[PDB]
Amino acid sequence: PEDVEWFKSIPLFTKSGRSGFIKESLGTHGYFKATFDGKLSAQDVVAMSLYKRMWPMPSLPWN
Amino acid sequence: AYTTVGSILKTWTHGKLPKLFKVIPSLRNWQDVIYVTNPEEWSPHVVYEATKLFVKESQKFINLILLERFRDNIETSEDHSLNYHIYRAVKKSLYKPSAFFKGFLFPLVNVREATIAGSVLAKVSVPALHSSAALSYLLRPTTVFIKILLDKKPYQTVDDCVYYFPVIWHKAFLTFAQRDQRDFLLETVRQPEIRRELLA
RNA sequence: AGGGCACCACCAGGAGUGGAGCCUGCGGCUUAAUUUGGAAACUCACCAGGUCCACACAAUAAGAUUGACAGAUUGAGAGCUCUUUCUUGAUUUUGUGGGUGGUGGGCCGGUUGGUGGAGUGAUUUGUCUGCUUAAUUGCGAUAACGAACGACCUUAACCACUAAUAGUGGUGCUAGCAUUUGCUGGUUCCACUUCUUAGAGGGACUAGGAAGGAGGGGUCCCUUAGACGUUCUGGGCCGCACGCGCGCUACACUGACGGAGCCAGCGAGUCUAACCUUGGCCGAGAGGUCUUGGUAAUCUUGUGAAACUCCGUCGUGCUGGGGAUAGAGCAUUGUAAUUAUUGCUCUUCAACGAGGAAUUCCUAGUAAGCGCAAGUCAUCAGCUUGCGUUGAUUACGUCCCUGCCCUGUAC
Repeated sequence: PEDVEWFKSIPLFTKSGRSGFIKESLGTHGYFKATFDGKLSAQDVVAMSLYKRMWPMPSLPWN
Repeated sequence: AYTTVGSILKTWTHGKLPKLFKVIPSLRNWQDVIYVTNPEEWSPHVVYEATKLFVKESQKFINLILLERFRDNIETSEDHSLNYHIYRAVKKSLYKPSAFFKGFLFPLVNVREATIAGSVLAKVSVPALHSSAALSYLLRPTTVFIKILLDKKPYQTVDDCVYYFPVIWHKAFLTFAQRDQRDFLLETVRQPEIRRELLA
C-alpha cells in the first residue's frame, strides 16, 4: 500500500486508449481501485508510464 | 426414525458426515430406506458425498437420484449451469460405464442440457467395448452425443455407422471422414469438402 | 403576442418542516475492510490467515490405482494427510509439446393517401370567410369528391333470488327481584329471512335527483493450471470534526398522574407437522407450566384497541412537563448476544420556554388527531401498505409567481 499511495498522482491509461486515475489503496497486498472513461473488461490491460532524462555520451576519434 | 437425523444431514455442507449416511449402503432395503431420508432435499455437497459412497443397482441409484438431481439443477439453476458439486458428482460418478449409459446415457436422450452432459462425458476415457455399445445404441440433436462419441477415435460398428448417412451434423459427419453403399452416400452429398475428402 | 389549463401554481386558510434530543438515507472523513449504488453465522459481493483440486509427445503397471475401522496433526483438520493394513483392478501415473472453452467481449419494452383541378418545376387544393368543442367535435360555403389510425370494462347506489358456519321470535326446563303477573338472565326443540351474508338478475339520456363520478432503447478476435476455483475460523457492512434530506418524541392546565366507565373494521393462522392460542395454576413484572379449539363466516375473536367520558391529586415553579446519557440486577430467541436482539425492576434526570432566511401537502367523511392488522421474519421497526375511530377552518376564483399547451421572416 505504501507504494500505491506514493505514485497516486500519476495518470493511468489502457492500451485500448482509455484514461483513468487512482482512487485509493485497497487492503494490504497492494490492490487499488480506479475509475475510467468507460466499460473495461478482463481482456484489457492497465498501464502507467514513467520518464527519465537521457543525456548524450561523449565521443572519441578513431583510426 | 432415522429421518430425525436425516433432517439435520441436509445441511452437511462441510466436515464429517453423519454415521447414518455412511452405513446406509450396507442394508438391502436401502432402495426403500433411502426414500425416508430423501437426499434430494439435501445440500449439493452431499450429492457428491453420496455419489462417492454409492459406488448393478448403482444404475437404479444413478438413474433414480443422480439423473433426477441433474435435471433439477440444470433446469432450475438461474444460469442453467450445474453446480460445481453436482458436476463433480457426475464426472466422479460413472466409474462403471454401463451405469452411466444405462442410467443416463439412453434415458437422457433442450439442446443446452445435451451440451453440458457431453462436457463431462468427454472428460474421461471409456473402454472400447463400452464405447462401441453406446455408439450402436445411439444408431437408432442427440447426434451431439454421437459427435462426442465419435471424437474419441468393430465391423458391426462400421455397419451401424454407414446407415447414419445443422452445421453440427455436417461437422460430425466430417469427423467420420477420419475413420457399395458408399456410392449412395456420395449420391446424397451430390443432392464439397466431404465429397472431395470422401474420394480418399 | 394573444389565449387556455394546474393546490407537483397562486389567492383565502389549515397542519406543518427548517430551531432541541434521538432514529434513518446519501455525500465526505477514517480504516486491514468499512462491498456495491428489516446484514450477529449464512446472506456476502469486502478484509486477515489456512487447507484442497484438460487434450497431444517420452518413462511406468498387473498391481496404474480405488475405498475404509480406532486414534491423530493447526490460530483454521479431515481415511483426499498420518500410526496400524486391509479391500480392489487398468477406470491410470511422472516428465516434455499451441487450448480450448458447461469462458470473455439468437429475442423484447393529434396524424395521411386515391381520383380530379392549377404550374416547366418545388409546391398547391381537398385541410375554408364566418359561427361552435377537451378534440379532425359540427352548420354552411364550393375545383373538388369520396376514403384511413389514435382519442369497454369494473366500482358507490336501490330493489325480485339465494343460502344459512349469520340473526330474530316462540316453546320446554331454570336463577334472581317483585308479587297486576310482570322485569333482567342461563341452557332442548320449532317457525322465519326483515337486519347480515355472498353470489346472481334489473335500475340518467343534460333532467330536479342515490349519482348530472373514480380506476384500468433493452436482452469475428483475446485467454486458460490449480485461472476469471472449492471450503473453514475470526472481523466489517453499525466506525464519525461535518454537510444535505425523510421522520419520532416534546416545550405542558384544551395538561400530567390515579381509580372507574367502555365502543370497531380490513387481515392471518398446524399433521410436512408444531402455527394462531382460550381455560386452570405459579410469579411484582417480563415470563413459566398443565390442558384445549381451529386446515377456519364455525376456534383465537364481541380481536372488551387508543384517543375519549366521569370522579380525585397536582398549581404555574425547566415543576409531579420532557426522558436523552449512564449504573446494578432479573428473563426470552439463537450454534453464538462482548462493540451488547428485545423485554422487565430500582437508581441517574441532559437539551428543549413554540423556533431566521427558505420550503412541503391539502377542497369533505377530505386535513389533522388516535390505534390496529399484514409484509420482511429464529429474534429484531421510530419503516411501507391497508383498515377503522373522532372529525374542523377556508375557496367554489385567477393568470400575479412557477410550469405546460395552442394559434413576420431563408432564418
